[PDB]
Amino acid sequence: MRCLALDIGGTKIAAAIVKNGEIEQRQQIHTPRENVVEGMHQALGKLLADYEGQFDYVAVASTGIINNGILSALNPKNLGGLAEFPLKASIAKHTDKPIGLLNDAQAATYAEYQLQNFEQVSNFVFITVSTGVGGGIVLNQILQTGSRGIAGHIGHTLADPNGAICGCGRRGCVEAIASGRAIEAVSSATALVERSAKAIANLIADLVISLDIQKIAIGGSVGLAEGYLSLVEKYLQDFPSIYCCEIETAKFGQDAGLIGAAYWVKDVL
Amino acid sequence: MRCLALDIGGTKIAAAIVKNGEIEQRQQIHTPRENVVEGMHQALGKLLADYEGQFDYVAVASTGIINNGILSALNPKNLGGLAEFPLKASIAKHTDKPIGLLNDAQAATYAEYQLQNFEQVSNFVFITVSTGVGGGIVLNQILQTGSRGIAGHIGHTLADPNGAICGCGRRGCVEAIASGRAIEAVSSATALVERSAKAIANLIADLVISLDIQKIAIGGSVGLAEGYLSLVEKYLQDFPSIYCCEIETAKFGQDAGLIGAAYWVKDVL
Ligand SMILES: CC(=O)N[C@H]1[C@@H](O)[C@H](O)[C@@H](CO)O[C@@H]1O
Ligand SMILES: CC(=O)N[C@H]1[C@@H](O)[C@H](O)[C@@H](CO)O[C@@H]1O
Ligand SMILES: [Zn+2]
Ligand SMILES: [Zn+2]
Repeated sequence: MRCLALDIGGTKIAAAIVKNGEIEQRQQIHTPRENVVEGMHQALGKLLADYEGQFDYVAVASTGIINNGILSALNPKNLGGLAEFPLKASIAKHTDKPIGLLNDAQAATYAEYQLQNFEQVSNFVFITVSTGVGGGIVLNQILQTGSRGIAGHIGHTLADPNGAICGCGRRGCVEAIASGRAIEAVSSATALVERSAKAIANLIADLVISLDIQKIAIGGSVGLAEGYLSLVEKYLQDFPSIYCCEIETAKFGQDAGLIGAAYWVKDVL
Repeated sequence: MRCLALDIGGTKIAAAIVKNGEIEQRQQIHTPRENVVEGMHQALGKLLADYEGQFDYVAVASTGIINNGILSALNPKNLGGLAEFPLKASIAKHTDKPIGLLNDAQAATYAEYQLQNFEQVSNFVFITVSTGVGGGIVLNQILQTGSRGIAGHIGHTLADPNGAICGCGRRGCVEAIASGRAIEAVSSATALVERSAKAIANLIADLVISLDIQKIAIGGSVGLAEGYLSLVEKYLQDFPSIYCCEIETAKFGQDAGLIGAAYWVKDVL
C-alpha cells in the first residue's frame, strides 16, 4: 500500500513514502542536538505536514528501545542527551492513520532478511555500525523484539572490560569502542578503524557461537564504508573456523530502516 | 515412561533411570583423561550393560556440539584432548531402543525452564559454570538449538580480548576466565573467584540486553557453590538497571541434564 516511513537516528532523521515497496519522496534532516524535546516535536510535525494526505499508515524505525509508543534511550548520548520521548503520541497529534514503531536496527534487519534465501538462511543478524552500533536478530525466520523491545541491542554487549565507559552507563560496550561516535571521540589513524573492526569481528563471532547465526549483513555509515567490511573479514579469520560466517553489506543501504519499518508494520498488520 | 539418561561432562559421566520424572539408579564415573576414545567406548558399554532391559529409550546430555549423533568438541581440552566422538553410534551398539542427544547445558536449560511461571517467563537462559561454561537459550518458551546444535555456547563469547587463550582456539572466552578449569589453572585467593563472578555478570548483562532474557538460572559445580550466586549478584548491580535480571540457582542441581535430556527426548518424540 502507501506508507509514510520515518528513520529516526542519533544524527539524522530520514523520511519517505514507501509505495508498493519503492522509496519516493526522501528527506533527511539533522537530528536536534539541543532543545531536543522541543526539536523532536517540531521535526515530527513538519515531516507529517510535508506528507499530508499521501499515506495510509505511519511506520517508524527509531534508534532506542521502542515499547508502547515510547522511545527509551539506552544511550541518551545518541539522542543529544535525551532520555525518553513520547514518540507515537507526538505523531498521533498530526494524523489518525495507524502508527507502527520498531527499533531502527530491528527494522533494517527485517528489510535485509527479505533478500535472503529463506530456506537455507533461518538465523540472521543485521549489524549497524553508524552513529551508534545496533542490531536485529532473526531466529527461525522470526524477528526477535522481546517483551520490552530490547532484543538486538548488541552494541551494548561487552567488547572490553577495560575500555571506555559507554554512554549507557556500562563499561566497555561494543558501541563505546567501535561506533562512529567512539571513532571520532579519540581523533580530536588507520589504527583507529582497525580497533573498531576487530571489536565488530568479536561481536560477529559471539553471535555465531551463541545463536548459530548463519548469515550477517552489515549496514550503517561506518559499516558500509569503503574497506570496512574487508577489515572485519580479515579479523574474522583469526578465529577458529567454527566462529566464521559469511558477511555481506546491507543491500538496501541507508534505506533499510524505512523499507523494513514500512514492510514490518504492514506484515504484522 | 522409562528413560536411560546420560550426562557426559568433561570431568564426570552421570547415568540414571528417569521413570515418571524421578531419578532412580544414579551412577557417576570419571570421564576418561587418557585413552579417551577407547575409554568413552568402554564407559558407554559398561553403563549400557548396567541398565539393560530397564529403559524404553536413551536420552544423552553431552558436553560439546551435538549434531547428527556426533559429539564435536568446541573445547577439546574439556574432553581430555578429544576432538570428536561417534556418540550415538557407540550407544546404538548396545541397544536398538531409540537414542536422543542434546548438548548438556541445552538439556539442563530445558529442565529448569519447566519450573518457570511459563506465561511471565518466556525468554530464559540457564548458565552452567562447572568444568567449562555452558548455556541454553529459551526464547518464546522454545529451546534454541540451531541448525548445527551450536546455540547456547555462551562460554565461548568474549569476556576479555586480552585474556587467556581458550582451549577452543579463541582468545578471551568467558570459559577461559570464569570456569572451573580456568580457576584452578592459576591457583597452581578470593580474588580468583571474583574475576570469575564478574565475567559471569558481564555475560548475564550481555544476554539480557541482546535477547531480552527475563530470567536466568545458574547451575554447575562452580555456579551452585556456596556464595557464588551472591557474588555474581553483587557484580550485576554495578550495571545500569536495564542490564539487571533475577538470577536463581538451578533447582534440579546436578540432575538437570539427566531430567532435561530425558524430558526433551520424550517431548519432541
Ligand atoms: C538512543 C539509543 O540508545 N540507541 C541505541 C540503539 O537502540 C540503536 O539501535 C543504536 C543504533 O541506532 O544506537 C544505540 O546503541
Ligand atoms: C566439549 C566442549 O567443548 N564443551 C563445551 C560446551 O558444549 C559445554 O556445554 C560446556 C559445559 O559442558 O563446556 C564447553 O564449553
Ligand atoms: Zn553501552
Ligand atoms: Zn572458547
